[PDB]
Amino acid sequence: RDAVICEPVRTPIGRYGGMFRSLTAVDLGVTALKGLLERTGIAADQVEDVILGHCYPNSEAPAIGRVVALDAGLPITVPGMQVDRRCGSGLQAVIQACLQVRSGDHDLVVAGGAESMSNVAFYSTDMRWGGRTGVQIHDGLARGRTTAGGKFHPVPGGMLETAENLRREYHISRTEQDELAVRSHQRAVAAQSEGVLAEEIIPVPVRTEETISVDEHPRADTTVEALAKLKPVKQDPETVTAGNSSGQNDAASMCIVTTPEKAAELGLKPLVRLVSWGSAGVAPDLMGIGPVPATEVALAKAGLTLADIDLIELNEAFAAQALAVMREWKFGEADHERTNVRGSGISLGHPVGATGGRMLATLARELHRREARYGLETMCIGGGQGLAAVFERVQE
Amino acid sequence: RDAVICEPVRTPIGRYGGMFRSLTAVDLGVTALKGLLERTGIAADQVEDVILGHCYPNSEAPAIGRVVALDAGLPITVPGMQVDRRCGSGLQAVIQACLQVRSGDHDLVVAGGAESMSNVAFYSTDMRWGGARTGVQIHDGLARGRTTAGGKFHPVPGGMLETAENLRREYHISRTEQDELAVRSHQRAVAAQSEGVLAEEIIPVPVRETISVDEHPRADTTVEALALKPVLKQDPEATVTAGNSSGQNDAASMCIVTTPEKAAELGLKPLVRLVSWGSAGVAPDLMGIGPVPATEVALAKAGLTLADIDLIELNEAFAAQALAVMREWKFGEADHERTNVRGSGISLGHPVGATGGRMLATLARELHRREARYGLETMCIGGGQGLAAVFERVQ
Amino acid sequence: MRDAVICEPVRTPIGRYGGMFRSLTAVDLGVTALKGLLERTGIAADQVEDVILGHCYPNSEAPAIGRVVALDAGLPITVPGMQVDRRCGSGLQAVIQACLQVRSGDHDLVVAGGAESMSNVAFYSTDMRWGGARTGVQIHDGLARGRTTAGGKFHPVPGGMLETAENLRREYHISRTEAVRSHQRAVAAQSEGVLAEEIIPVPVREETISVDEHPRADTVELAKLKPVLKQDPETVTAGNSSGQNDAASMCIVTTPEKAAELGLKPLVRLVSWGSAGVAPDLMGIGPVPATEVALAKAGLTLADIDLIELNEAFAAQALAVMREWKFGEADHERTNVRGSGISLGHPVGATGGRMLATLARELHRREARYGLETMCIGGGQGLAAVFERVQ
Amino acid sequence: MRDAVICEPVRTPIGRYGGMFRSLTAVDLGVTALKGLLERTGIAADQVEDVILGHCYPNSEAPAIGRVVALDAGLPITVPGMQVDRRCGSGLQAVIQACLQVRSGDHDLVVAGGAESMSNVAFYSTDMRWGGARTGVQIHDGLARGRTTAGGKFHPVPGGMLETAENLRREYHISRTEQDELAVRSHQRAVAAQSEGVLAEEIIPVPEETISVDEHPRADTTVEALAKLKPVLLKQDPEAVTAGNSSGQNDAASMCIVTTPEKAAELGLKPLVRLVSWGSAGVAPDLMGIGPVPATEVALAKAGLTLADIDLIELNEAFAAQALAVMREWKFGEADHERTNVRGSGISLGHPVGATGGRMLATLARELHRREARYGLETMCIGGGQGLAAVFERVQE
Repeated sequence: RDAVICEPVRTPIGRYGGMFRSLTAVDLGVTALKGLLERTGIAADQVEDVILGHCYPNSEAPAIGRVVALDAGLPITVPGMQVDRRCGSGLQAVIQACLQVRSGDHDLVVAGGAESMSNVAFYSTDMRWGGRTGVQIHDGLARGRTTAGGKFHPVPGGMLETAENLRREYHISRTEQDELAVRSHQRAVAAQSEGVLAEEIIPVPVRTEETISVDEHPRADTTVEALAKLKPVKQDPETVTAGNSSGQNDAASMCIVTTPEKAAELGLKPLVRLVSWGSAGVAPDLMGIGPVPATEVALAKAGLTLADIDLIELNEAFAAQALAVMREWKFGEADHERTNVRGSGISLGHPVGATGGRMLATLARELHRREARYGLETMCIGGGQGLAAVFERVQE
Repeated sequence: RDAVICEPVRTPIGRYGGMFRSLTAVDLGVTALKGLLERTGIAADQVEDVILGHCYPNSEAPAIGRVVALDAGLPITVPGMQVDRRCGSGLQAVIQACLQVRSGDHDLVVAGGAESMSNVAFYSTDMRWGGARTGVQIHDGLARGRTTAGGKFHPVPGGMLETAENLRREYHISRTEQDELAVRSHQRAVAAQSEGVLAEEIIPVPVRETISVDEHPRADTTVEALALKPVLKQDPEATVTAGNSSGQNDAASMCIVTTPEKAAELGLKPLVRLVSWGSAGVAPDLMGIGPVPATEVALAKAGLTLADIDLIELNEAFAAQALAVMREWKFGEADHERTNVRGSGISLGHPVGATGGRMLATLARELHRREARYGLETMCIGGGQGLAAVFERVQ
Repeated sequence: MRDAVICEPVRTPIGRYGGMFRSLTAVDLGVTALKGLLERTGIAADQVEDVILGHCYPNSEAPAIGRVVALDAGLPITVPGMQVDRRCGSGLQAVIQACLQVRSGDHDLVVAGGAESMSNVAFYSTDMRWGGARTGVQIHDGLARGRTTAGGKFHPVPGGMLETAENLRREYHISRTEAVRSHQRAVAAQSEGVLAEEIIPVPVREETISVDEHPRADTVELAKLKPVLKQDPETVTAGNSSGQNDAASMCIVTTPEKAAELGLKPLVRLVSWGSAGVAPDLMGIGPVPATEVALAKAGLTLADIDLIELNEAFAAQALAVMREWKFGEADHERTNVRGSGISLGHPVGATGGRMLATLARELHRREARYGLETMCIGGGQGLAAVFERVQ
Repeated sequence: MRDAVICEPVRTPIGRYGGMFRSLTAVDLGVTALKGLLERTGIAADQVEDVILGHCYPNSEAPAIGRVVALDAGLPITVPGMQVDRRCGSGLQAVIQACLQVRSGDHDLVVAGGAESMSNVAFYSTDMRWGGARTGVQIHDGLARGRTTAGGKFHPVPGGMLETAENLRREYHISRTEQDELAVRSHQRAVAAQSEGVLAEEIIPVPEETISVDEHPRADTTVEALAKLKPVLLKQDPEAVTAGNSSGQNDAASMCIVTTPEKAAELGLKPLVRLVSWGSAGVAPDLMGIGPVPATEVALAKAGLTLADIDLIELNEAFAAQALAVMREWKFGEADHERTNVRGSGISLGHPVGATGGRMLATLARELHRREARYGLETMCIGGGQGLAAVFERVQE
């Protein structure tokens, strides 16, 4: 049977050290889950699983989907869990949700993700047996950018270093990177004033006490010449800056995964059905490229071609990387009309575990507005993976 | 189509601060995955996913299944990931594996789990913006996790240990019975060792010599010499001790999840097929009871009754808890003949993320030995969850 | 046993905890101030025979801090140095030790001072070396934790020196009405320009600062503020106590012979000094037994003293010492004339040097004869020195 | 002035880093030793006018440690106290400061000593207060970190005092054989001094059992046994000092009374020595081990004495290479080892930084009273490039 995506929402996205700094990963996940339960008016004991992508877990919130479920209201009967496949976790959550619905096992579940990058722990592995060795304290954000490909493939400079390796290989200009970057920002400010972001966003309360419903990172005044001033993050004379990559961010996303039968039974409005998905492994040092083998596998299974897709959500982890995926797909200037229309990672940010759910929110809602048929969501994944899902619109 | 479990293996299980202390969660997961790829002789680019349950993750090893995969040999094309549904994570890994095989999406994946409890981080959420106002706290990931799993609305200061005190209270279970169940666990563990049957489950681990024997099982384990101080002063009638509960442990487990078609194509030997599974949520303060609503849901879907099950793997997180699940199932002394035959959590230990895969190893292999038909794997899950899977033997 | 004389007593400006000097270490401040002293006196560096610094929150960033400050500030590898801790009295402790080793004939010239970065005091643990498997891991704030351990196991004081400054209000029945004088004397001493001779300007990256951060020109009504009470219905606030602060002080300690030889200008000579122990829970009172011992040795009476520097750790405490000395409103004409701890702050290890700066320089301006410097000390101690003007 | 005299100079036994005294704090040790002094001398507590302690790894556990030790050991709320740090020379710094404030007429009786728990030295950070957002967070080991900062920015020494003790072997061409020969002597004199029973008068026993024997001295220490050890920095230097020919890291405390012969007579005390003179000096940080040289000159010069008038010498054996280098400068022949570190030293006993000074004083003053000789020298190198020396003279009764 089919699996259908209803009421895909998300908090606004905050900067690392910005407006949501006082709020935990749970706090955000809780608001977003209450926001979904409110808009859909579902009976709480109807949710059979809360499955959340979450990339910097710790003992503050074990099996985070269960914690978010309890802390948000839901009864003691609702199970939950945590998934990590780095940048692709939000979509991993969704795919897992779809699988356990389509098998007949569950009729309705929550899929989403939660990231408080502002609040990721500092940790040590030296304090338990004592520090022969000294004691090191790792920053969970810094340290995660160097360990994702294991011992045999270290990458000291993180995903940032891997996005330099793609610029090198596919010969992509600084001008073009920033030119993509301006598009992202303009489409993000334009999507705000167009009012279309209000349906995606659950407003979040925070104390000084006020309510916030506008994303923090998108700037109207961003321009090409302004961007060209910025310093490329010494080791290489020849293009990635805080301006042409996505930053570190706070946010959560939720959506309901269900059958058309059950959706009709509870007054729900299906926006899309999962046609297919693909996963892939590429070189850690070339992680950016992940969407290519994965988009092939998902298109292959859907018996479809890249040109049948009316809308594409490709995460802009780094502009160089986005363009490199766009080289492989043989993308010309006309293709930007159908790619990240409400913006993406560079303007909005990349709150790792929640990104998946945000892209789904924008894919399934713009696809229902343009009355087009097919959508693709794909992203690279630190450590050298890529994940893609092909979605199709639902009619009445 | 069917999903089938092949060559379910696991490292030996070490004590917290015991023989495996020098080795990381990755180290264990790597040995075990190499051990699986060596016994089955599969071509590495055949594995389409490494899915690992892993309960105390950190930035040493993000999306741990991918990490374990590269660090063990496999090519850059094998995807991987990490799951957490606490004690049920190993089985969560297996169920996800089965789902994405049965859907036609993948033909072959690795399911498993890795836990280094010896090497769980200390951490702080105060060091980033600074501790002027607030001071700086450092949490022990093991201690701190036993108090946060039910959230703000359901705190449990004393951990899963305190919830296992709540079950003894409700279901009026004696200390004698607890420790008597504990002796059976140990005897079945030492007996399963000398019977040589554990050698097929265990991948030997090298450590800066080679080890292939579990560290926690003691032959000299006795009813009297146990009848030890009950951990939790707050309660006069308190009964749970380091002796009648499962400790903290190091280990990893792997197994192949595939179709009978593909298993035949690579010379593999399917031990079981996943018939059904169920998940449930219970009270966090009553987590130990999780197997009950979960076992109903899994039996219900299989159209089966608790009595059609020839073998049961119920995790002995705490003896009180295991007996409480056994009250509900209306278990008499004859039922212990079909329950945790090669031992369980109290004698072997509970290396959280790996437990699922261990039980599956002992379920699938003893079910093939006794030539019986149906198996059940179920466990309670910190924070008030239960998970169950019903497995059937293959011909 | 010849005379010991105090030359060119200088100090940095005093910054708030988390204020202007936050970017700068204990060493940084010490260094500036020692450079500022060696610049105004024009001494040959190899002339300093010891750098002796009071310093109350030391750590392995800067072991034997006086040595470190000496090297980091220019002085040659032949200049020795060290660190002293007698809490609030360390600055004066450093001076007294400097005077003792000069008067014995052992050294002809030494530097005495102190250095405190309260903004940069370490967080530390005693659980991370053998492991926190049994015990958990605690991390103390070196400021918070120091305010509870100074009296040892047999005399704990949970609320710190703050709690002891309540115990004095309770005992000597001193009213909340009875801090503004401190502030007015501090702002007035600034505009009078007299502070410019005390202060070595500090560069912070890159502007230069030479004005103390804490003194405000703008009142009694203030009476608004919340007493730090929940435990006690009846009066100490962040407004009527001295805060936590950054600063350093330096001065030269030498003989009149050697001072004349290098063109130096002796401001005072150390007549006498006294130390005392009182109850930890009543630490504020320390100046009393100590001021007796120092007056007794100088064969002098409290009324022969033309100028008094009593550290205003907490206003309650300062008045309690003033009750004991039988002080009437006319006595405030001769006490903390350029201000004190409440308006200026209490950068622990540097306070001693600051008071000496203001004591020796105001005494030379007024052309009066005798000075007293005295302060309470966390853990229950009191130190006093009696100083006499020169030429 | 008048004289300053040293009475009943005592110390705890010296423990290894991570050894028998691991459960005990710097305070704990300082407290036992102070109680042991107050018990053997039977002094009225309110007679102590200052507790002055050398202490090299202080922290907020015990501020102005001398005051803390005083309260924690019994003495009344009227006894003042404090902490000094001049690294290895702090125990002697404490004594010199004691003597100065006694000789000036200021105090009649004070306690001088030192306390070090190297086993319990804090791990610390300067990044946790305003946050490690920009910078990350570092945690320094107070022992490791102190061996690299003592000479400041303009003179860093990555390998610590260990690296400086090699610079001396290099300069003064001192052989490995010789280093380890000194090292056997130290051990033999330390085990011999134990069985001779002479260490029992120096040592306050520490408490559940009681312990009164030093942990580090081994009777079985051999020349061949030691030659089989790996030079700690052999990797950076082919010709490179070992855990066997240098002093380790250690736990201990020392106390002693500083007073006048008048007051000593008034309380039934037995003055062992009087402080004749002292000197301090600064040398190169990278050459710290040499500090005793310019310091010993200054102290001898002030006493108007010559190095040959000294009947007994306590030179701290921080590192055997360093001890010998000071011995080269003093023109020492094999006969001089008869009057140097007779009850042992740093290599056999250990170097509990802040307590070393008091220990050497204990051995100097007591052996000088036993041999009925006249003059003594106590000198040691100091991390960061300093040296301190005191000349002591026996008192005759």
